[PDB]
Amino acid sequence: NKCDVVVVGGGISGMAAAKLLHDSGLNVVVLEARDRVGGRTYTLRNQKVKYVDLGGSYVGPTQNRILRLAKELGLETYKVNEVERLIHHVKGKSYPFRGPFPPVWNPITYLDHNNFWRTMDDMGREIPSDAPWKAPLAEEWDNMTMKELLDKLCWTESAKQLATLFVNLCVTAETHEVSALWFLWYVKQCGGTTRIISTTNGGQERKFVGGSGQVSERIMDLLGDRVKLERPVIYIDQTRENVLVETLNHEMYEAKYVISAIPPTLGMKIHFNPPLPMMRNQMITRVPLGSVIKCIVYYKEPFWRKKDYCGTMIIDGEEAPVAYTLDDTKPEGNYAAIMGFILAHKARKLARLTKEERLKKLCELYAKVLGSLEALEPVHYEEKNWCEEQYSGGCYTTYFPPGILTQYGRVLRQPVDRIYFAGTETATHWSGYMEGAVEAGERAAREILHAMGKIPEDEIWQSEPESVDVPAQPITTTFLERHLPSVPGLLRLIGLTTI
Amino acid sequence: NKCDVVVVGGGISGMAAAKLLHDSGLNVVVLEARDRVGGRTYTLRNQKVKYVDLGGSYVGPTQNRILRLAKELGLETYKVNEVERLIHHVKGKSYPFRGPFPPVWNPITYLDHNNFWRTMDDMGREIPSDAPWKAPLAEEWDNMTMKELLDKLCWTESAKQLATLFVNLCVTAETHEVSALWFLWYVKQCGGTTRIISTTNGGQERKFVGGSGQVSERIMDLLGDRVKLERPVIYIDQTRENVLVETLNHEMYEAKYVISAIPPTLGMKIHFNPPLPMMRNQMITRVPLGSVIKCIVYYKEPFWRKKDYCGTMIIDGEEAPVAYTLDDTKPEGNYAAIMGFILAHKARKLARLTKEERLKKLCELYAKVLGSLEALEPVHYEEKNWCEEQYSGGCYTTYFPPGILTQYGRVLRQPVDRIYFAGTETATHWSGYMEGAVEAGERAAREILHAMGKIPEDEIWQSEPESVDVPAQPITTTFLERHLPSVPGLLRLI
Ligand SMILES: *[C]C1=C([C])[C]=C2C(=[C]1)N([C][C]([O])[C]([O])[C]([O])[C]OP([O])(=O)OP([O])(=O)O[C][C]1O[C](N3[C]=NC4=C3N=[C]N=C4[N])[C]([O])[C]1[O])C1=NC(=O)[N]C(=O)C1=N2/[C]=[C]/[C]=[N+](\[C])[C]1[C][C]C2=C(OC(=O)N([C])[C][C])[C]=[C][C]=C12
Ligand SMILES: *[C]C1=C([C])[C]=C2C(=[C]1)N([C][C]([O])[C]([O])[C]([O])[C]OP([O])(=O)OP([O])(=O)O[C][C]1O[C](N3[C]=NC4=C3N=[C]N=C4[N])[C]([O])[C]1[O])C1=NC(=O)[N]C(=O)C1=N2/[C]=[C]/[C]=[N+](\[C])[C]1[C][C]C2=C(OC(=O)N([C])[C][C])[C]=[C][C]=C12
Repeated sequence: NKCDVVVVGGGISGMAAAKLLHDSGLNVVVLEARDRVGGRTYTLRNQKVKYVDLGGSYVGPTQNRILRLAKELGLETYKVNEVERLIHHVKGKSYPFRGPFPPVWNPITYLDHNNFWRTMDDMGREIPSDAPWKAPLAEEWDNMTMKELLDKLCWTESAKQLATLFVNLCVTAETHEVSALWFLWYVKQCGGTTRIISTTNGGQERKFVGGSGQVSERIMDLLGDRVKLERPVIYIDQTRENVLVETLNHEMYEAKYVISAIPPTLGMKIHFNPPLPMMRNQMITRVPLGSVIKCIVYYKEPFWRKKDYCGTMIIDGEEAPVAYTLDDTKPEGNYAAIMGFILAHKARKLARLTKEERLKKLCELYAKVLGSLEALEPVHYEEKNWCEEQYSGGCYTTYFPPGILTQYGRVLRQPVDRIYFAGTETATHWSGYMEGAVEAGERAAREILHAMGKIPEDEIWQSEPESVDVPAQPITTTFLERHLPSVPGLLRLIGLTTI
Repeated sequence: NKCDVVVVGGGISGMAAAKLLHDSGLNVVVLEARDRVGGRTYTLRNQKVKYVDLGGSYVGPTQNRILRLAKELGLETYKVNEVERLIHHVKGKSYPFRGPFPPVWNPITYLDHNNFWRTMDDMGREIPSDAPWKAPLAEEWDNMTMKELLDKLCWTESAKQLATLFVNLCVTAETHEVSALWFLWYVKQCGGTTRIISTTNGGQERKFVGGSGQVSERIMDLLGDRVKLERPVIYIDQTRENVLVETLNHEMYEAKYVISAIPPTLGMKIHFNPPLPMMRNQMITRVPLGSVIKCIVYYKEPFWRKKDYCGTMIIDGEEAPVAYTLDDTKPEGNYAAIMGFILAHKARKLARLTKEERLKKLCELYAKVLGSLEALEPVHYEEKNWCEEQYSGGCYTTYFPPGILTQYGRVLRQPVDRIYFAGTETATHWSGYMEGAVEAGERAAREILHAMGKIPEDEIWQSEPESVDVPAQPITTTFLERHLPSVPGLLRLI
């Protein structure tokens, strides 16, 4: 019933917000729609897998907030396997490699690939993390899809195909679905292309021992009966002295402030009194989440390692159900597994099949890519199609179609009277990730502490000390990477010498 | 409590559905979120205006369903004033004209304009009204915005600027916001460019005497206590023998079937048990409504008529708050008024101002365009910003961003167990309009009648006889319009 702050949503962001407020001495209640906490994180446990992350899983250097929170809760990380060679599978053939970027030998194609990644980062540098709409060319870039940008930038099909896969994998959406400004912001606010795509030294370096679901679970353990499961929020009334929050199961909660820690669009599931301001009212109808099925195929042994493959496959082409895999074997070396994502339109297309049919297609793909008949002998399979989730809307996160971020972006974390906004979508560093969830939850919590006069304004946004356990190597470039011309750049250089 | 069919939403679509089912002998309940019916239609009455449509207003030839429904309810139409000249205001100057399309004199620009409109219709002919995702080039066209298409098609800035205005005015969204496939479908399913843009012999020919809100009001009068106002639906449970529908004010309704007659995205405001199928679950997060403020400035007299202007203004350019106006004077010739739309990003931008500040900006614009100081002396002002509406989401209708229609379009009117889908967005002829609202409401109603075994399958979709009061003249083209080359076509010929 009565409390200081109601947190709507018991994902990492809501739980981090609730914990901070609780630790500060406030009376908090977490209202969670599902019969579980964790939201877009979910760790399944059974005898066949021991544990497996079916939602958010990877953490890495520069994600210091999630690392710190998890460490405080008694959790540990381990390194995702990248000892052996990665595979880039292109036009029906596998090309093993090392280093984060799939290499190319053709001089023209090399210039094009180099320029593509470089340009993503160049453009990113013009985009403020906390205000992408303030980029000098914000409107121009927001009024273009990533498809248009790639069409302009990539002078080879090779680069365009890899760039497309990059977009699909990064934001679980098609290149034509998303704003170029938003996508460029998204990559930049994770630290750029190298950081976001890397396993070693990047976002995919690590996983939590026992699963990421433990973060939300262990905060629930700390909060006890303050977390209310199967309490979907249906109504928020701010017309009176205290804010009134009603749930579907007919309960009423009364608070001084509210934190909305749900995906922006899921705000639509709540009826507001008074109505939301016009800009937020429309914003929450313009911000869908991506489409993905996370699939884990289990094997007797990590047989790929014997062939000097680490388990990473970057698989181009329409025919492949999965465009990206990582070794998901336990740190102990047992429960051998390959994790793969079925992305964007393929998540829609292949959802029509049965679980067994998807398993078959994945095994046959992996057998081809790994050149290994052993891939046809799975021992177990788990999957989760996040498109079906009423209380997520999709995964990994919210994307912005062309035109939306410049028109509505400033609304995202603007308080509405006594409602403050958390959720990974409102983060400024690793938004879209568990890291961003922590940043946004704690920031929203501190906004309320400031509103209550408990902390000064300069304490709302707080820096995070670098993890001692997961130190971050700087992102470096070579002289040639910095200065080699683009394809059109080379052509202009030819034109001038000829004239 | 217990009934045959619960209709969620008391707009024209929900009301038309409820009326049909009621007339067939079923017990219907309409659950309406607001304290009024009509939804995206709203007629305000006061002494200063008598009545004024602040939402949907225009009807015209080929919209036979809304015309028939309104006639049955005892309503009449009158003709929007287009006796005198229209105005196209371009680069700070007014150019009066007659006919539906704003003309150009430069030969290259003429070819470009002619080709633009022609190409819109050419492309539309390949798009099935009832299945746009089945167009031969559906994916190619859906993966492009209208901005991209216009950049390809328009070889002159003149044509691109007019085409952009056309898009903004048609779908209250920016060219870069919307799918090319969806936009081309939208125009085609209204009968093409000429039909959609025309006052005389087109969508803007007429208004209802006394306001369009009377359609929903008069059906509410018929249904009596079956219409429940201030009953926002929050929960639908289909796990049991009868469907259970719960409202925000704590009431529970039990029915054999449900019609969802709300904008697709507003389905998000309802918690579903069991959860919606994946495709609908995501679809309803991908389909926003446009942005518009409808503004009506009142004057002592329709002074523009004295200068041989009808009141229609097509106003190019960023500076102009309003890109399009029509004479909104009563058929009797009193309550002289100009109706203007503030469109898309301008609705967002100018909402920051006060009502008085917007009035000043509109009056100064109209004075410039009409070349009349009289425009600076308004006697009254009414406006409505539809962006602020929790239970509409915007106006006029739902638009589809790139990639959405092909991936999710088939989901729109696919039943979910015992829930059937009405609402103008699900129509196949004048979707987006009051006409489409009627089509979809009656179709959804008949789906349920068929499910109950009361009518055969071939009766679900029903043709509509042409209105005797508002007959449609055919759309014609000239030989030169059909065969004159595009700009690139002329260049290839050279
Ligand atoms: C789903 C998912 C998946 C499948 C995956 C993933 C993910 C996801 N992610 C994301 C995460 O998870 C997120 O972010 C988080 O979790 C969020 O949180 P928050 O904010 O808190 O939210 P949520 O969870 O949702 O919560 C909410 C809550 O609430 C509730 N509700 C609702 N409604 C309501 C409620 N309540 C009451 N009432 C009402 N009304 C619900 O229920 C809930 O609970 C992630 N993340 C991280 O961190 N990590 C990871 O891993 C993840 N994942 C993924 C990712 C991937 N990635 C990374 C990828 C891989 C690779 C890559 C790349 O690379 C490349 O490209 N290459 C290599 C080529 C060259 C890049 C990029 C990307 C990537
Ligand atoms: C808003 C608006 C405005 C402002 C305007 C307009 C409109 C609108 N429109 C549309 C209409 O209105 C619609 O469609 C209808 O109404 C719809 O219906 P429905 O479907 O039924 O829906 P609604 O109404 O929304 O209803 C629903 C209901 O539900 C409820 N809810 C919600 N949620 C809920 C509920 N309940 C319970 N629960 C829950 N949860 C609500 O509340 C409601 O009630 C229109 N239409 C028509 O027809 N007409 C008109 O006029 C209109 N408007 C407009 C238009 C415009 N236009 C046409 C334009 C002008 C000119 C043009 C052109 O031309 C050109 O371009 N040029 C000349 C240049 C060269 C073209 C095109 C367009 C145009």
